[PDB]
Amino acid sequence: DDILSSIWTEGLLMCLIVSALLLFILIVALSWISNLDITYGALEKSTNPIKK
Amino acid sequence: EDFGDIMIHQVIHTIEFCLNCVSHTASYLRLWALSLAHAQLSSVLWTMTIQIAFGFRGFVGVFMTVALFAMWFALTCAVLVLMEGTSAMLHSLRLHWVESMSKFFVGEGLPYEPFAFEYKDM
Amino acid sequence: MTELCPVYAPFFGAIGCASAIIFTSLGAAYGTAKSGVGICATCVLRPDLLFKNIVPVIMAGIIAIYGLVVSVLVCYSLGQKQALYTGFIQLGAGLSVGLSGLAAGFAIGIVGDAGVRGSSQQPRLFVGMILILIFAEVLGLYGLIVALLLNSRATQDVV
Amino acid sequence: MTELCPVYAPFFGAIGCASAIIFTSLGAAYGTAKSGVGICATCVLRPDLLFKNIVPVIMAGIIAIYGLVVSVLVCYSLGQKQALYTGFIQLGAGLSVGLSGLAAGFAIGIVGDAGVRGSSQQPRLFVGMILILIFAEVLGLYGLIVALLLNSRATQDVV
Amino acid sequence: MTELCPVYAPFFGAIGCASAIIFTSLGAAYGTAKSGVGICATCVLRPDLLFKNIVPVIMAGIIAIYGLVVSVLVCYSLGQKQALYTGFIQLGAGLSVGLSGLAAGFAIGIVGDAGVRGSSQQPRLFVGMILILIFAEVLGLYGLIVALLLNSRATQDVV
Amino acid sequence: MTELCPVYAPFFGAIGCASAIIFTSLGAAYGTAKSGVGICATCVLRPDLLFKNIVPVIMAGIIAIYGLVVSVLVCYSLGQKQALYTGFIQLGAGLSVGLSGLAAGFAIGIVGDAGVRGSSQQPRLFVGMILILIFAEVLGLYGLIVALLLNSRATQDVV
Amino acid sequence: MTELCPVYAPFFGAIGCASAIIFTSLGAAYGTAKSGVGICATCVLRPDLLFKNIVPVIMAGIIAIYGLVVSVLVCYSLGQKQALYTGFIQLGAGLSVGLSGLAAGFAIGIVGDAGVRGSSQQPRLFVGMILILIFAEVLGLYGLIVALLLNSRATQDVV
Amino acid sequence: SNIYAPLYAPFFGFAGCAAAMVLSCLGAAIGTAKSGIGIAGIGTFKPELIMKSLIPVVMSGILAIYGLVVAVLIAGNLSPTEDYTLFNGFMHLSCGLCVGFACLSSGYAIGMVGDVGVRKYMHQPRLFVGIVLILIFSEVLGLYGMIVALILNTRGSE
Amino acid sequence: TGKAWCCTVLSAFGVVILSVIAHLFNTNHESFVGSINDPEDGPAVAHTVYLAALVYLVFFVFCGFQVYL
Amino acid sequence: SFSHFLYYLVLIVVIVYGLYKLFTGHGSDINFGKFLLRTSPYMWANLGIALCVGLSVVGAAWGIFITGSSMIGAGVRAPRITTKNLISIIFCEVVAIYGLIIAIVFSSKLTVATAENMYSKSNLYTGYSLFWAGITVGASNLICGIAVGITGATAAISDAADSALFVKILVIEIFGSILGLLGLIVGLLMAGKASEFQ
Repeated sequence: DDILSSIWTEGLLMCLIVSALLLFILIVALSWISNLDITYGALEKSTNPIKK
Repeated sequence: EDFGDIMIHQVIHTIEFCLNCVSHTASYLRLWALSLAHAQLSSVLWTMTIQIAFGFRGFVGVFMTVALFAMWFALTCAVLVLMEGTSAMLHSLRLHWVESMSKFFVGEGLPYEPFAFEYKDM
Repeated sequence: MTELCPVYAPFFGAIGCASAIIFTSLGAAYGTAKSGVGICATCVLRPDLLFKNIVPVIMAGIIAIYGLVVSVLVCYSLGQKQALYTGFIQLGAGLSVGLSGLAAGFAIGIVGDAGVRGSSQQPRLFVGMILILIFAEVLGLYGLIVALLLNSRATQDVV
Repeated sequence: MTELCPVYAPFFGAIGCASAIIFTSLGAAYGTAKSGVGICATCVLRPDLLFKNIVPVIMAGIIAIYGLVVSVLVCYSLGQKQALYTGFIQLGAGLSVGLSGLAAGFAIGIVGDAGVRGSSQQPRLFVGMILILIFAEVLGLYGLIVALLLNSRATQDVV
Repeated sequence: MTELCPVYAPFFGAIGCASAIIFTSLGAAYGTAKSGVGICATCVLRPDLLFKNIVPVIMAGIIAIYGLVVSVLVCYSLGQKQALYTGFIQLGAGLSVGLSGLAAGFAIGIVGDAGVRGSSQQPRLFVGMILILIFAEVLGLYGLIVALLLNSRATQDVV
Repeated sequence: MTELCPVYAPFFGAIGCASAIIFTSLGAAYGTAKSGVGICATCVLRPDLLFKNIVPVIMAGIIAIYGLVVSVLVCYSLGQKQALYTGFIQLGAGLSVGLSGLAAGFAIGIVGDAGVRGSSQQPRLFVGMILILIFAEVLGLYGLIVALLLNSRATQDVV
Repeated sequence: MTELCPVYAPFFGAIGCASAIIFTSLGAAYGTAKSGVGICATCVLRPDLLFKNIVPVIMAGIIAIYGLVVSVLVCYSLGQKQALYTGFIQLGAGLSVGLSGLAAGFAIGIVGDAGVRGSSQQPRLFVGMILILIFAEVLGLYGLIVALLLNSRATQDVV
Repeated sequence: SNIYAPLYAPFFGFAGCAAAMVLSCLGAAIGTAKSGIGIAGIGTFKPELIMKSLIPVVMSGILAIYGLVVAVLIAGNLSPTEDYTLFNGFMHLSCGLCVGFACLSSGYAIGMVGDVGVRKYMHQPRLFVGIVLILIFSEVLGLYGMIVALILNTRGSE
Repeated sequence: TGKAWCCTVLSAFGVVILSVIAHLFNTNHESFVGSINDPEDGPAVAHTVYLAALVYLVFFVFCGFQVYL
Repeated sequence: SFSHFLYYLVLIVVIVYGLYKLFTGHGSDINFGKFLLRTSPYMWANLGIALCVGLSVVGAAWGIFITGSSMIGAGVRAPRITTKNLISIIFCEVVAIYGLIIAIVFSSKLTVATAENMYSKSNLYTGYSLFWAGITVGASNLICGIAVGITGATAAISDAADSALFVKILVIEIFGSILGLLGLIVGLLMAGKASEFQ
């Protein structure tokens, strides 16, 4: 009866920490990407009859 | 006080010279890495594109050899010469500015800009 | 089936093959979009610099060709009956090139975005960006070298 | 009933089929929503450019087909009795085309919103928006390639 | 020990006797604070309203006396050899008076701050806020009914 | 070891002893910190009121004395061989005085900082600030009455 | 191997010896820093009060000496063969002085940065800032008294 | 064989050898980075005052020498032939956590003080000694963590 | 113009590389047919590649006259 | 918030699960010792080699855009600096080289082992070591790379102000580089006595 478990075998645990690892990376990479924001000032046409 | 200025320039010179003998010798491993990478991409490019056409026969096999060779030759001329050439060219430049020239090149000289007329483009 | 050849063993190869193109694609997108918005801002007033400032957009496309090269080599080392030695090799290869190219990619975006904006204002500042940007494209490479060293040891003396 | 072929093996295959159409439609949708706002802002003043700025909406849709293809193919590999290995291959295929296509949609969305606007003040910029979007479209094509090479190995030499 | 009387039974009683006086204190402290700031700010220029605006501080202190009664009843019911049932009833009695006393404490601190600042400007408003405090101080009176009424059943007809 | 008296029982006691002095010291610290910041401002322009304004600090300090006399009475009832009943109670004694004094500490700091800034503008507010602090200091006494009753029951009629 | 004395028992003592250095240092580092910022700002105007306002920093160094005493003093009590009771008690001794000395830091830092700025203006406030700091330094001294009593019992009447 | 010496005990010894560097280098990094912001900031106004104001960066460096020592000693008491008991591994784990968090604490105090002092030193030159005295209290916090971590090492073996 | 120079230099070396390749399959050179995954019949592949090179030769002479004028 | 709520809802399940097993006389069921023994030492050894060269490239790529984005802004008015301040991009790249020298050393130790002698004293020792040594070199060079970028973004701004000040700030930038060299040493000492898998 030296098994670790019938349900939580060592093979399942090694596969669930690696998934946890690759998913931790992914969730970070999608935080950097969401915070992208476009620089709208250099695209719009703005003119003023005061300065020009 | 001047004796201090001769020291602090001499105490920084050693801690760099000793460390930099360890970080410069390691820098030259990019000679190996960029060689290995260039070689593998070339084989993968051959094995995916032209190696396939040889497994066909008939008129349909003749056409793929004509189509697939052009894509091999174009990716070759662009990815493996221009993109890889400009990378390796700039790493060769680094080894001169940072590794070789550090050993002997003092710099801070005055240039030579004589007075001469020339055509001004307006 | 055996102590050395379990049935969950291919899971680490397939997940490694996938994660090499996933992590390198994300990097080359952050660095294409970010860079790509500077090009769409400077070339409203200086359209003559368009073809010269696509160089950041090139460097990130090479990050993606590396991750494709590792997915192609680990895929042909897969099998229903392979060792657990082989599976973790296939993992570390994808985790190396992927995590390395993701990081290189983001730097290409941040530095390439700034260079295109500056070189419009200072044409001597183009070569300065071309230098800084090669030291990012070469970090995706240093991850590729590790993946190749490991793959060699994959099916060597296995039984 | 068999050690190589358990009862839980189809679980990974069906997630792999769902995941390929799900993560490409999220990216294909970001791209249309994001670049569709830009088109509608420019073409109130200049609707002569309307049938020329739909290109980011085209290319965002070409992503969503890369997943429909992969999902159909793995759906015909499914079975009540199949190897666990075949289930892992199917999951790797769907994630790769998916999460790499999600990456292609974020890029197309940004560059198409910034590009259509800037092209309304400079027509020579359109030709550069087209290039910057091919380097992003190709990020999804790579994931398809990895998917179809994996699926090719899914049912060969399996017991 | 026994089927119906395990050794881990008093764990649920002690967490009841504790949780009763804890949350009534956290609730009575929110009220005594959020009201204390409004009194002192107003009674600089109207210092004769002082002993008439200390009503919210008194009511919040009655909440805490509800948690003391329940804790002292539960304490006398604790025993080394008691049934799980007797423990579940002790837990639900403390959770009831406790977490119902937070709400009364929040409801008293928000209303005291407003009606003390207003009672300076309008004296007729002082009689109005007290009603709104009765409808809060009686919410905690309900958690007391339930707790006292549960603990009656904790012991009778029990093996 | 034994069914009633296992080896892990002193753990909950040793944690019930520290929880009293840990959570009172955090509350007594939120008191002196805020009230100290108010004192050190007012007594720039009116130093004479310095000694009167140290009263909130003394009230916060008596809180931490409640968590000390409980922790001492628990030390002298620990043992290698004690019952869980004795170990569970010691945890409920420590959480009660601990997390009650934490609540008295936040009330005192927020009131002690308000009335001390406002009493230099109006002296009559002083006896009102004090009267509000007594209610907040008596919260920690209710948690001490509950702890002391429990501890006197932890060793009563026990095997 | 005995049930009373497992092989994993020294784990609980190690985390107590380490806890006392971890949470005192973070408490002494917070106070020293912030007190160190309030000193530097004032001494520009008035640097003749420099060696008299270094008293907050000394108080916060007495906090870190409280934690060295305990760690040194329980480490002489550690052993390959010892009982769980000795370990549960060493963990309590460290969390007491640790997390109670962390509290003193967050007080000594807040009060010092204020009373140093205020004493440059009114010199009569220098003996108010020292009373309050005494009430903060006393919080970590209570946690030391508890530890020294727990540590006395850890090897008393134990098998 | 021996119940007191399982075969996973090396896991806990290396964990401390890694915690003594990762957490001590994170302290030295915070000192140099934040101090150098204060030193370079004034540098556009008072260049003369830089070559004396490197005291905050060389104290941050000593912090990384403390973790080197502790990690070296631990690795010296590890081998795949020696019987490495589980008791010894719990000590080596606390040898590393102690000096690590204590040097992480010293580097946070040296950076915050070194920044403000240099920025304010250019205005007033009589403030120098008091800065240095405050930086000595922030440094001994990292010494207290290694006086403890050299006893634990000695007792883990014998 | 550049639309014609492209397929001139491209199809220039297609005539050269594909012919050197076909020569080797025909002679059964070890590197091209040595492994098992390589094709079994050498000259059959050369027959298919001699023709493919001629197709590039037509593009070469055509575009040569186009740029020459 | 939501992300912080889950951190507190995990802590509350690990506690309620631990006390379910303990009060019921099943606390031995949560056994970390077996997990360390029964898990394959190839897992631990192939994570460390990946987390060494991966976490080292994160740091290097990090410092290159702090130092790179300030130089390019500073280089508008003072375009002469981009080749003088180039040395900061060099000390940030080199920590990645350190993570690649390790992976050369450690890859040699990856060998196949017989099935009977897989979970032995020496092969478990060798998996534990290449894991924590890789963590050590990677997480330590991550820190040396971010730090040197901050230091070298200032040295770009100072040099644009005045050419003289550049030299004075390099000394700060050298001491930071020592952190990566010490990490390399500590890792090699760990894996010195480790032997290839038998």
